Amino acid sequence: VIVTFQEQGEQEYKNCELDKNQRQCVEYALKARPLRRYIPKNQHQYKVWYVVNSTYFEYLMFVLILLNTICLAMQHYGQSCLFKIAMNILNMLFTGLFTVEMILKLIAFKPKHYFCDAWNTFDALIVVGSIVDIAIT
Ligand SMILES: CC(C)CCC[C@@H](C)[C@H]1CC[C@H]2[C@@H]3CC=C4C[C@@H](O)CC[C@]4(C)[C@H]3CC[C@]12C
Ligand SMILES: CC(C)CCC[C@@H](C)[C@H]1CC[C@H]2[C@@H]3CC=C4C[C@@H](O)CC[C@]4(C)[C@H]3CC[C@]12C
Repeated sequence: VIVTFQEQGEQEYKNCELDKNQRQCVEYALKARPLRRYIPKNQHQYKVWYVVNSTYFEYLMFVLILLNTICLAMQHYGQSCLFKIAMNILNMLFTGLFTVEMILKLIAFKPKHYFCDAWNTFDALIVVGSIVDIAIT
């Protein structure tokens, strides 16, 4: 560790400037490019865009399926048919809810710029995997 201290502090031991934090801030924060916007106006049919803060509720949804994914603990070396079919129904309805939510949040959200956010791509991957799971059964 001491070696790491003597192989790092000597790069700028003599600052000859304002301060290490100050010089880094003043030489890195000046290259700032503000963004104009990411929302088309189109308010005749784009009411979805202003609908925010609902995900904070649906975030709870993201944990509910998690509980379902532990319900198979009831399948410990043995299963009850009604419980298993109820779990299948819960999985199907959760996948349908995720699919409809992503469709409604991407139908009028500029699909040209939709691929910019990798989280949307991950959501597309998980929903298509769920669709494959439903179809194969
Ligand atoms: C005869 C054998 C198969 C036992 C039958 C009953 C088993 C399958 C049931 C009875 C009580 C159940 C547990 C009750 C509570 C919890 C806590 C939860 O956070 C995870 C699942 C877990 C750990 C359950 C797993 C399934 C369970 C152990
Ligand atoms: C054949 C006999 C032994 C019945 C075995 C299956 C029983 C124990 C299972 C099958 C479906 C299960 C229910 C499925 C869903 C829920 C909703 C959850 O929020 C609370 C538990 C509750 C209400 C479960 C209780 C246990 C249950 C009724």
